[PDB]
Amino acid sequence: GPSGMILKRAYDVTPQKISTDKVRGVRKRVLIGLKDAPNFVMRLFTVEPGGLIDRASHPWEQEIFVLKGKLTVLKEQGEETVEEGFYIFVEPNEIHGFRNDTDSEVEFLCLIPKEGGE
Amino acid sequence: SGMILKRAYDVTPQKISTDKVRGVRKRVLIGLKDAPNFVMRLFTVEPGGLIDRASHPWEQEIFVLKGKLTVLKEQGEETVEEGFYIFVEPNEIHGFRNDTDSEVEFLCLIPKEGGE
Ligand SMILES: [Cu+2]
Ligand SMILES: [Cu+2]
Ligand SMILES: [Cu+2]
Repeated sequence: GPSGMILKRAYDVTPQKISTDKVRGVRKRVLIGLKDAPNFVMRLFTVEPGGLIDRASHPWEQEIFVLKGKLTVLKEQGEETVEEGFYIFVEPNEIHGFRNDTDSEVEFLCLIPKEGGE
Repeated sequence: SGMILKRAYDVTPQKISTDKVRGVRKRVLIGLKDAPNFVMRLFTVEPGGLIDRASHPWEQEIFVLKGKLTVLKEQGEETVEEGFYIFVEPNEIHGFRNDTDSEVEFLCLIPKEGGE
């Protein structure tokens, strides 16, 4: 495929609202999406105060790096909070979700294999 | 287990010193033990550190976490800062340098064929 290198400020991508049965109070920037990625995509999620990505599972893994704020991670059993500078690996089919219990925005990078979309 | 949650700083960095890389530390956050498709590394470039120009058959996806990163391109260079992402196409010549007086950090992900 194509050659070259893209270098871009992530906030130059406008954050679009995500609203589904299980997600509320969340916006997403697609940084490296399906139109360019050979194997895996890179997104930057913003969780507004009180926002929720409720427990779910899916047949692909997820790799996360927390960029800003204190993120509550929902597990099959219970929950745990992480903050900026933590990573998360979610195996395929593992139950997971996320909540922002703070009064300021939380931001994290989220990468999945491109078979799971962008 | 099915979910790993960890502070990246606590992962032991590995010093890299070769003919092409000097003044660099690498943390393997999500490695080949765990990754079905792609791995997550965190690089720290010391002041004056260098990852010299190279290419490889796989792409790279980067997010700059701290500092001002100088990106070497096939010709010339471009400096970027915290908050930038970089997508390096397969086979594209690239490298990195830190011309500043403090450490630069970036997240780097590659498909598992590239190793960790
Ligand atoms: Cu998920
Ligand atoms: Cu499990
Ligand atoms: Cu490379």
